[PDB]
Amino acid sequence: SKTYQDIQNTIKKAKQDVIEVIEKAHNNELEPTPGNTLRQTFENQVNRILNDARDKTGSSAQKSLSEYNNFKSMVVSGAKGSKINISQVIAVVGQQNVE
Amino acid sequence: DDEEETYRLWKIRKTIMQLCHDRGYLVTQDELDQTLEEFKAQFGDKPSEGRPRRTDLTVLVAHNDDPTDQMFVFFPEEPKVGIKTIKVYCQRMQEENITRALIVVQQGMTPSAKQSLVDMAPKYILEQFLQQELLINITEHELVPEHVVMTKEEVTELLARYKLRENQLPRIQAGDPVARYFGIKRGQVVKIIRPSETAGRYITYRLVQ
Amino acid sequence: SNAHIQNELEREFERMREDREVLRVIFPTGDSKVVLPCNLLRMIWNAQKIFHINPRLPSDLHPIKVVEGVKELSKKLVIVNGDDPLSRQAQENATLLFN
Amino acid sequence: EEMASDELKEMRKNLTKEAIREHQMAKTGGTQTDLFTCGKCKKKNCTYTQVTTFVVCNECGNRWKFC
Amino acid sequence: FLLGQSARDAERAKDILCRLEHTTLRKVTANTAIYYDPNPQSTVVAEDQEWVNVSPWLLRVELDRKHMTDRKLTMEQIAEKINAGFGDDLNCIFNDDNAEKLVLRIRIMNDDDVFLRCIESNMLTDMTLQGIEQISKVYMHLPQTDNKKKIIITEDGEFKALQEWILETDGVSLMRVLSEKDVDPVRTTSNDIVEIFTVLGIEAVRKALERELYHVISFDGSYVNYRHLALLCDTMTCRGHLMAITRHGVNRQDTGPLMKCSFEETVDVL
Amino acid sequence: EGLIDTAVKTAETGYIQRRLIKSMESVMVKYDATVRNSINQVVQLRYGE
Amino acid sequence: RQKLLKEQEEKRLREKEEQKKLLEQRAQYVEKTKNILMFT
Amino acid sequence: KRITTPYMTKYERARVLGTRALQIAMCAPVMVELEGETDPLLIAMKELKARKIPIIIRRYLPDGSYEDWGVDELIISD
Amino acid sequence: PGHINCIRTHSTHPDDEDSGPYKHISPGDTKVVVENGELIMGILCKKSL
Repeated sequence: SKTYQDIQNTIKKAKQDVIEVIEKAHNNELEPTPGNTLRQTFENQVNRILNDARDKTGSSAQKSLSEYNNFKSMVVSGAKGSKINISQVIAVVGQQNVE
Repeated sequence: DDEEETYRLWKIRKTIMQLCHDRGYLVTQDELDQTLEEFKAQFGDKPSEGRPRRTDLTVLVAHNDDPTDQMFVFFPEEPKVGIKTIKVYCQRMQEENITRALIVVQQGMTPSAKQSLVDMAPKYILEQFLQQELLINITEHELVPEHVVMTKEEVTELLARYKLRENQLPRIQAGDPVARYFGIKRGQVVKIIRPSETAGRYITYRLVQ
Repeated sequence: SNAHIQNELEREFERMREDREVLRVIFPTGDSKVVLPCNLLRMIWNAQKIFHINPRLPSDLHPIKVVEGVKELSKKLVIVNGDDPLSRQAQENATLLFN
Repeated sequence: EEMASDELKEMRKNLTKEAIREHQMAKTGGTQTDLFTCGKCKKKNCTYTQVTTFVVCNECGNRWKFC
Repeated sequence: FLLGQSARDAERAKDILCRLEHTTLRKVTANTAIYYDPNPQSTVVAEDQEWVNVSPWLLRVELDRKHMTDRKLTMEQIAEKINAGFGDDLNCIFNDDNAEKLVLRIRIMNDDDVFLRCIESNMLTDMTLQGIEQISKVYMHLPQTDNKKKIIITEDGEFKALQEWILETDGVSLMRVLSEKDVDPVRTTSNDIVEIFTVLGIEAVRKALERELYHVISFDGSYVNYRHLALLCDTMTCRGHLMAITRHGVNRQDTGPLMKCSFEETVDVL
Repeated sequence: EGLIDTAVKTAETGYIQRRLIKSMESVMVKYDATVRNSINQVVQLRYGE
Repeated sequence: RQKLLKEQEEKRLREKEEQKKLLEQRAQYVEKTKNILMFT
Repeated sequence: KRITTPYMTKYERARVLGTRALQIAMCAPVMVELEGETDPLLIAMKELKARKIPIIIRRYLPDGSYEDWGVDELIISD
Repeated sequence: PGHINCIRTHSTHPDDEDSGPYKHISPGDTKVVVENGELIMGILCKKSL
């Protein structure tokens, strides 16, 4: 019940950051990153922000589990699963990229 | 260009000297790794209608053990070398007992010239090298291993050891840049030495055909 | 007292330095992880655990014994059979990294 | 270029610097830390990435992963 | 891989990158307008550049400044190239490097209306002001892993990997790249199989194929014994030429008619 | 997207494997401790060097 | 110590061999520059 | 002047065991005392362990020559 | 079976443990150590089985 608060805070922070990035791009402040155009660097920054938010949420979820949890036991044993699965189930799924 | 042309000529000369040293012809340690400053001080550093003009920087070098065997390194000025130039070169070479040589052509020679080159093969061996291919020495590249041209005695010894017919050995065409660099012809095996990660060193053989 | 042992050990160290130079010129970028047939560390550990070496007491194993044993094992392990000079050269080249 | 005015020279220098910077490539992202010892260089500087945690050497550049 | 001091500082590497990158008029030109100016001194447009220097038509090919500075060019070499490429048939009156507009003036001296259109088109499409063909654009990225960092044995003994600038092109030339100065002619591979066979040699092709295969097979974290990779590489480089694994490379070998029909082309080989 | 990727992989990898197997189906290590093929052409003086 | 000294003098012998090779190569260069001259 | 390996490869061992088992199944004399078993394959394995199989292997070389090795001559792997 | 000897690391093995103290005595029961075919330390996982 506290991990939910942390996850919501992180998601809101990520949303605010991406909105600020969009505003900067609209008002012509985000300079093009070397080797990429303006749209390319904008998309790269957005994706990096989203991935950082997802990783933070997953780490917060993982650190909030109990030794008696079964997902964590099966992941640490490596029999079937992974940390990303727990992150998607509890914290947040993530970006649905295509191509 | 002036400076760039001089740099290209110097690099070509260094590559030719390294090639001759690799084949076995005795060469100075000085000219083998001479810098460009002495090259300027020697010729004149004015290739654009000046002293360092082609056909004058040619070098004749004799073999290590066979001082009677030499080879010229010409530099025809004609961008598209014809047949008259090679004809006069061969005619002037006929005075000496020399047989081998090396032609440095600006651009790719006309097909009519290759026929004449191969025609005089049994009597006067001569090959060609585009200047674009002489600006770099491939044998020093990381991918290219260390080649060693073998003698007939050891080739026969090898064939007899494994009881394997020379036809069964790997093949390597004469068009291979390494093959032309070492001057190997048909019916001749070349030793290869590659750094083996699973066995330290591994030596294989390849017959030219 | 014996100087022959000292000379033999010096020769062994010189050969070790030569092998190190060969490895450096053959394995660039310093990659220690290599694949070889016999895991010598595991064998040594098994010998220690069987014979009860107890690595605290002074052991009874002269260096000359080790040198001669290694030289003989370097001879016994053959890949290119034959006393021919080419055969010996190939045997040395093949069984080089393992030695 | 040398005969150009001060303002023109400054503008040319700024354009050249901007072009040089833009020609570069963005460095690979990651969480840099000194808790992992790289086996290819013996240094501690490196960067990790969780996805299995990929290890990227900072100085030596040893690439590995931990499960 | 840069060889000279440029490997360390990016200032002396940008020029190398530019000279290895294909630049044409289209990349540096911004506007191109043809005018039928009768008298050269009349100058229908307001430009005080022709009277100082001194056919009833000309081309005003004004160039961009930002791109020209990015590639670090000068109008002198541009004029020299545009005059030598088309013989002593035109007269390009370049402009000084002090004015704001980078205007030019191309005139022809000795059906004639479309000649200027044709020449401007065929020069704008391809002129090779500074660079080589094939190579479209070049990147400039630092090595983050040991697979591209420079390694030198230090006097103390430790390898001490060094971080040096390296380029990443988008084409295949190799031959014309290695000849360029400030370029290590020992570590600059090509990432292509057929190209190396016409530059280095068959053994180099074998090594390059081995390295590429190991790279593409070890990218997902998997591991394959090197023996299998070596065996595949040797089999593809046994007859000197790069025999293709397809029906067009294995059926050419003198294996036997009963073995060729099994893979493919049954009735043809029979 | 994932399902389509799996379907195309399941169709392409089979052909890739078939071509790889039909090019080295006769290679073997003879009793002369050397790797050759059906034409007795030596490919490696020692298996895996 | 004596073995070190004899190794050093053997290196000196190899240095003298390098000297003789250099002098021989110069003595043939004096003759070969004549051909390089008459060629043009 | 035999140069082939002095060890028995797995292929040869398997083929020899199978052939000896087939021969035993066809009412052939054994080369070891039977402790009370009947499976011909087990008898063949026991004979191989006892090094009494009357078979000699002819390893053909790539050149064309061959070498005759006896089961009781070379070392067995398993 | 037998007298096996091998060393393996557990999935949840903190990297900052070998350098500091408690190397041969791990609070988290990691650093698998087998001697004479007897499990001594560590928790078995896919890394060891």
